Amino acid sequence: EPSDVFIGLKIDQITGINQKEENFSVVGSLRIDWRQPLLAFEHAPGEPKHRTYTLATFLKLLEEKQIRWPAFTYHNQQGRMDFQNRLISLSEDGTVMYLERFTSTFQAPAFDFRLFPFDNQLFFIHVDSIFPQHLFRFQEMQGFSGLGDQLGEEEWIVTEVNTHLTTHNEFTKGDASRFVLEFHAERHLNYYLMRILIPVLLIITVSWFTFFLQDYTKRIDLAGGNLLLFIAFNFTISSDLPRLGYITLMDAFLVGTFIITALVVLGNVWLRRLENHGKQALARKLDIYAITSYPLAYLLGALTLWLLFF
Amino acid sequence: EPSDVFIGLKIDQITGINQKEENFSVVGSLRIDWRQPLLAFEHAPGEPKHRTYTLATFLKLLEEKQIRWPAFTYHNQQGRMDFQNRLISLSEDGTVMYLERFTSTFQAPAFDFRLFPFDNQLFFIHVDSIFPQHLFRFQEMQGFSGLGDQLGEEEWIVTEVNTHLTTHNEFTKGDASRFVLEFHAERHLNYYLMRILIPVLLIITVSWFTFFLQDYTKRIDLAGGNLLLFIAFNFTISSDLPRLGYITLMDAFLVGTFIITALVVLGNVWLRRLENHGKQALARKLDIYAITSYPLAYLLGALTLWLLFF
Amino acid sequence: EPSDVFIGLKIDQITGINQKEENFSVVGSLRIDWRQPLLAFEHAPGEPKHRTYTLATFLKLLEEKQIRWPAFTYHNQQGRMDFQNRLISLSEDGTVMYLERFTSTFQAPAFDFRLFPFDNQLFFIHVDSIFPQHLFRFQEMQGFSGLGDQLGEEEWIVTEVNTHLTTHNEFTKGDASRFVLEFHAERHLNYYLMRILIPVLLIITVSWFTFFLQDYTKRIDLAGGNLLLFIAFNFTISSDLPRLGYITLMDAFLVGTFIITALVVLGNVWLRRLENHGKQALARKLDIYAITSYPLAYLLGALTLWLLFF
Amino acid sequence: EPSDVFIGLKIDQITGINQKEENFSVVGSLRIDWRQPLLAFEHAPGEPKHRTYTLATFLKLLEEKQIRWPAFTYHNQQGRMDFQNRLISLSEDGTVMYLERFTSTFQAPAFDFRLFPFDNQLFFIHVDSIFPQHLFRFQEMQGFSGLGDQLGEEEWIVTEVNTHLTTHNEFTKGDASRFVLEFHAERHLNYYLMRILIPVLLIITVSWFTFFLQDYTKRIDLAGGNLLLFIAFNFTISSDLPRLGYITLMDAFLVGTFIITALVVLGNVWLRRLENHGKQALARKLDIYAITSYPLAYLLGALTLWLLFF
Amino acid sequence: EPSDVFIGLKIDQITGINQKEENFSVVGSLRIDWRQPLLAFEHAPGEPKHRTYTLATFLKLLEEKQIRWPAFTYHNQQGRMDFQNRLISLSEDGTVMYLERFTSTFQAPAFDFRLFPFDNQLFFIHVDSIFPQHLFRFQEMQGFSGLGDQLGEEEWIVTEVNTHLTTHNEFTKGDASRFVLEFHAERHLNYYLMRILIPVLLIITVSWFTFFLQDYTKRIDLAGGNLLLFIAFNFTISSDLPRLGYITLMDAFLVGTFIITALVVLGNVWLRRLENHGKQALARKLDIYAITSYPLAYLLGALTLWLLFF
Ligand SMILES: CCCCCCCCCO[C@@H]1O[C@H](CO)[C@@H](O)[C@H](O)[C@H]1O
Ligand SMILES: CCCCCCCCCO[C@@H]1O[C@H](CO)[C@@H](O)[C@H](O)[C@H]1O
Ligand SMILES: CCCCCCCCCO[C@@H]1O[C@H](CO)[C@@H](O)[C@H](O)[C@H]1O
Ligand SMILES: CCCCCCCCCO[C@@H]1O[C@H](CO)[C@@H](O)[C@H](O)[C@H]1O
Ligand SMILES: C[C@H](N)Cc1ccc(Br)cc1
Ligand SMILES: C[C@H](N)Cc1ccc(Br)cc1
Ligand SMILES: C[C@H](N)Cc1ccc(Br)cc1
Ligand SMILES: C[C@H](N)Cc1ccc(Br)cc1
Ligand SMILES: C[C@H](N)Cc1ccc(Br)cc1
Repeated sequence: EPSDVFIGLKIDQITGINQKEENFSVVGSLRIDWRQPLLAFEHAPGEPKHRTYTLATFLKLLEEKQIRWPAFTYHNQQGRMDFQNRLISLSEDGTVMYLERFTSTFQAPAFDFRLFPFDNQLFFIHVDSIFPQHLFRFQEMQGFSGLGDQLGEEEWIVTEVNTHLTTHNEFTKGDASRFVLEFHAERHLNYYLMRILIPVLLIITVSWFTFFLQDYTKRIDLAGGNLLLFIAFNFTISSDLPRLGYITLMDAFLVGTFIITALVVLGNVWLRRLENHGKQALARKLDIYAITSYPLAYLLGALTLWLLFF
Repeated sequence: EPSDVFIGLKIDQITGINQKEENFSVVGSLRIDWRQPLLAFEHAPGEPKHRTYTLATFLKLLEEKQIRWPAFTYHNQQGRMDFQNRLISLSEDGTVMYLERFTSTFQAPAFDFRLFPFDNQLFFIHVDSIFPQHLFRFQEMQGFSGLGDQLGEEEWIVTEVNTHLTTHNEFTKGDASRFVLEFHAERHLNYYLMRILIPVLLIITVSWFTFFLQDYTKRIDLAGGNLLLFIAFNFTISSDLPRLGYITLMDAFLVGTFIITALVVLGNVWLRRLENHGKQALARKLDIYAITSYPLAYLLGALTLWLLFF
Repeated sequence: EPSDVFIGLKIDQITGINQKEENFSVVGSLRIDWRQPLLAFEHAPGEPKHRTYTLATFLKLLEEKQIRWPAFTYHNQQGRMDFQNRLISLSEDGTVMYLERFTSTFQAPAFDFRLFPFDNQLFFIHVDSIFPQHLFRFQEMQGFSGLGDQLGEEEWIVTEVNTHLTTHNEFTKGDASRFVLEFHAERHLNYYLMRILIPVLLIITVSWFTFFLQDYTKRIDLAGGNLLLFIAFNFTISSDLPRLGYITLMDAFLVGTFIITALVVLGNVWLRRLENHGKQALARKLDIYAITSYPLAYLLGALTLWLLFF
Repeated sequence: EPSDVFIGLKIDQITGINQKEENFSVVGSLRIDWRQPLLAFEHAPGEPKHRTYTLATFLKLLEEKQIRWPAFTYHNQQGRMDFQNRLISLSEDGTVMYLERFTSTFQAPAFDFRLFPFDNQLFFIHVDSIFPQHLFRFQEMQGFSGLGDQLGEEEWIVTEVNTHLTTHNEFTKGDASRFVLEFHAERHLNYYLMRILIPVLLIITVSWFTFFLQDYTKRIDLAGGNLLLFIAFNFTISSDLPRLGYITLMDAFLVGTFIITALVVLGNVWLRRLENHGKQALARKLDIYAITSYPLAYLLGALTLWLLFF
Repeated sequence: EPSDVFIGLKIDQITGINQKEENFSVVGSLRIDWRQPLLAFEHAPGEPKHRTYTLATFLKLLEEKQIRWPAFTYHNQQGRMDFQNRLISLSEDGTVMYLERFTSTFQAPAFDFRLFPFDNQLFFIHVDSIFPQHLFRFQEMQGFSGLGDQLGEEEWIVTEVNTHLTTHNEFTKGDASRFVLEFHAERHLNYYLMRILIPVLLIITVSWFTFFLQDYTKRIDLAGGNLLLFIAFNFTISSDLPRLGYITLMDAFLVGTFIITALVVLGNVWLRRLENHGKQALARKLDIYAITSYPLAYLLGALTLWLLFF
């Protein structure tokens, strides 16, 4: 008969989501109800019926009694877990009540930048029983597991949280319990609008104004400068993200501007070629194309992407 | 009858307030008076009436006597708390005197950048009893809890400190004590004046001087360069702050300049268009507008913000 | 007669490969089966036949019985190893079952940047018995040692994993066991294409378009600007890597552009020299060379490297 | 009768002085002579008369004997103190000899940037007795406390060290001992000369040379470029320092250049205005002012500061 | 009679040499043979003749027997030392065999940047006996102390390693043992050639080509731009190094270029002054100087340094 273990995991804080290293960090409380008959005791009245134990001596106790604790790992933990509380309460009955507060970092291998910055993502913590389900079953501690209401995370905003149980075969080849706390968040795009999109559109629009000057040299010098500008924005954006082998939506948008800008140069080179060759008045005829290919090439662009990537 | 616990928390240092990660860090002393009748002892004369204990053995003592300690957590702690002292003194009476010095980082989810850089903010530490108020009540240790007077924090300057008690329901569903040390600080704006405001005004004013040259090409080249300048200041400022989904006052000020600057380009494009079209003397007439739209567009700006955001 | 130790090492995560410091970091589980008859006990009917031990007390047990544990080191460990689990299970038989989960960083002195960014690399962890092979032999725990399938590492992609045994003479001058987990990964070049190659080609190609303007001044000013651009890319790339004493393929590609660009200047200086000397129409004759030396000098370049370094 | 405690604190290394966070870091040894009669023991002749103890068991000893240790804190410690040695030697007499080696970071709230980079500063470590001077008095361990002669700190250079005693009232309201190790260092200005002063003077002087070209356009374009240059130097320097609410000497020097440069623009705008208005030969007359206002405005500057801030 | 202690220190890795903070970091094994007759034991046929001990219980053993351990410190250790192994083996004879693996950072106050980047440097670790040479003598454990051949450090390359013994007077005023592991390394200059020297020479050489255009304006604009370029390289290089009060060879090389570049401006200003004054054909005569002062001023420079600093 497998004895049941009641796994609660609440997340008081999201300290931060480092999307470049594909992890997130949380202040969290873990809560475990586990009844061991064998840990039951009897108290004379005037001696409390609930014992309070440092995990340190609670385990040194289980080791004397050679009782098995339902040993667990956080499977997607990264680095150290700076514990605040590791505290046992034990009723006459032998119901163990373990609480574990901590800061730690966790793997988010659930990261899909395909649609960056528009993407929504899955963050999850895996609590695994080391021991199989013949010995210990994880059940859902009720009215606890979830996300608190002072997470302090400004870029992301959490759509929904789910709790569920399932199995693994990590160290055992017997099926073992895995309690899972999943949450999706999606990205507050203000930052991106404000720092990336708005500037780029300013640069593109102001750039276009200088077309009404009808100086093709000054257009080419301008468009050439824009190129480096975008190539910069290319490095601003690259450094938010990993060295992905896959192509972001952002990546398209930029290479988009690159292509246009290069052809703005090439086009105005050829308009300027015609002034150089005594066809000034023809270049002036063709000019109206050049002037209304700018906004259309960049709006043809807005639907090359918004279709291809939506 | 719940036995009372006397919670003092002093802050010797503000090591720093990291506003990008929305936390702060402090060197702090915690002080607890808690009388346990059962911890009372009797001393032969020539043996001190005050026992001095490593927390390590003080808890191993409480575990022998199966006495409950008023276990607490720092609810808004982030990461590890590098303790210096964890020291118990115990009178014949059984009055426990716990002292806990530490450096730690703390969540400041109280962060309102709406008015950055002019904002004032709330920093607070939450000390929670794990156990309900049926067992332990937190009371305010008098003549201790507050902030020291070499905090060493130069950007912020602390308006006031408040201490008060209240409840939580973190692990228990019984009401539990929470001792709170709140402080407000506000921001020394020297840095912002010196590095952001002064430059931007210089750039804007000097820029304007070159209008009296009456070269519309040279105005457009100039205003176009200012744009990138501001777009830079846009990234200087962005990196002090998180990737907020909300719009700073700073954010406005910049997008403010962006809008004007773009229209400075557009306007001087059109003045220059008139020289190109044999209306040089008209463009020269209109010029006085162009020359006194600069200072007014940027002072119309000073009240677009100072109203919208005050 | 040496007692055998059964060494399993699985890698649940690659937290990251820091190629500048020539190390990598992993979440990993170590598993050891080791039968000590002397640890055998009697599994009295009704009493559990499997003892569960904190490493802490398991070693304090071996120290009472003065039994030797097969002490091991991770030979290529760097810094601290933040352990999650260090857990012993011991049958009546005296079969010790040690599990050790951890995050740690590891030396990758196997790093060959000669072909960066095209290179493939060897990452390996060395688990050494401190004690010789007269006392303890490492054997391969079967159906465990390998790499998990949520590593979360986006730039690298793992070709293959190998496990094998061998010896060392680190502290002993007697031969000692070394269990080795090797893996090769190779680099997703998207990043490099997207951020380095594409831009550089844009700069080079757009640059070339402005040749059809037939302004040698404007070519020289342009090529001079490209130089600094590349010199920048030289610092972008330098800082992904160590301060190598050996010359990358990347290093060549850049110095490649440098050489061409400098000679583009020198060539167009001399074309412009001829306009200055009343041989405008000759410079115009020679121009066709200048215009079709650009694409050929940079494609002569594409096979100076692709041969020299392949 | 208060028993005396003999406090030695030597600083083997200055690991570094982080002036932006207003702290410094040191490798240090602490040494304490403290005679407890009650810890005295009797040596049967041929048995050693000096006991050597891990602090771990030395305190577990004091806890058995319920003897009070003269518990101390480092009052201006920041974060963790990575101890190397914590070692007790105890003679027949009962003379405790505690040694404590460590790396730690310390608050330097003694930081006066008013004269940066010319400033000299106070670094100090506070060792406080937790217990009052009715129980324990701190006295100066002689021929130990000071600074070593391989600190390895290159920017600062230590003028003098002082050791002295005083009181506090941190946790007690009884007077308590505080042993203090103060040192002043002052700043090797080479760095500042080499990277800040020399460049700025070059920029200013070379800039001035181009005046002898008598092109007022080319002066205005030049002075405008200098402005951004200085605005850069403004950010180089700002980031060495905190976000001070007070105004550095450095801050003046820069805003100095800003003011001049802006008025260089304004002046040459007006010289150029006169060429635009058919008064070319007058602008040429006035020119000699413009040419010898540059060196005088920037040398009028050298005594606006060298007086105001000396 | 002082009992002898046999000190071996091997360095498996150089994790890195941080030259800006003047330290280095190493994975290392420490090995100590120390015979204590008093720890000698006798066994029945069955119990091994070599006892294996956690340092934890080995010291708790020495504390029972009140035996003195030859306590040591790493004198030039910085921060924490993340230990992997701390393992005692003890023969019947009472020969203690302590092994200590670790990562730690170490002071290199042996740092002479005078000749940067050409400099060679001394790295050393100091292992000190706390106790004098009346009690414990350090002797050299043979066939161990040295450096391994997978250090993994790419910029430096180790010339030679030395071991020797000597004394200190750190805490004692009696002479005490200090085992020293010294190594010299020198710097792979590839990085510096590739990123600093090559560019600077390109900039200087290409710059010179544009002289054959015979446009003194375009030379002055060019040389002025070079200045800022070098002033940038001045900040690249400054930040590899500390804020030394002493002047690098690098520092000279840069200030070298600064001086020349400024005088290139000044000279071409004066050539251009002569065109402005109707002496165009004279400036053209003098030009040949200007054109062959560039390569000579910068090669006169190559021996101003290579003599002054060699
Ligand atoms: C690239 C294709 C078409 C021409 C555009 C090139 C730039 C136009 C003039 O600006 C200059 O650009 C340099 C690098 O290009 C900068 O280093 C320099 O400070 C800037 O003054
Ligand atoms: C840039 C959009 C604004 C266009 C309006 C005319 C402004 C032209 C001046 O800026 C130029 O821009 C390039 C990058 O675009 C820079 O490389 C170059 O140093 C700079 O001289
Ligand atoms: C801005 C100061 C106003 C006073 C007059 C000086 C004119 C200088 C404007 O050209 C600048 O050229 C740089 C090329 O390196 C650009 O990067 C920069 O954006 C652009 O503004
Ligand atoms: C070096 C090869 C010969 C031609 C190019 C000369 C040096 C680099 C060109 O960029 C220059 O750099 C400055 C920004 O740093 C600008 O102020 C300047 O106007 C711009 O043109
Ligand atoms: C390895 C775990 N930290 C040990 C533990 C697990 C469950 C309970 Br209930 C108590 C202790
Ligand atoms: C910080 C730990 N909860 C330990 C503790 C022990 C005693 C008292 Br009084 C308060 C707390
Ligand atoms: C050095 C290791 N941490 C100690 C140890 C090794 C092997 C086994 Br089986 C148990 C404990
Ligand atoms: C809190 C300190 N770690 C305890 C201590 C202080 C002084 C001496 Br002497 C020994 C121990
Ligand atoms: C500082 C060390 N913890 C003490 C030590 C040194 C040497 C030997 Br042998 C054993 C212990």
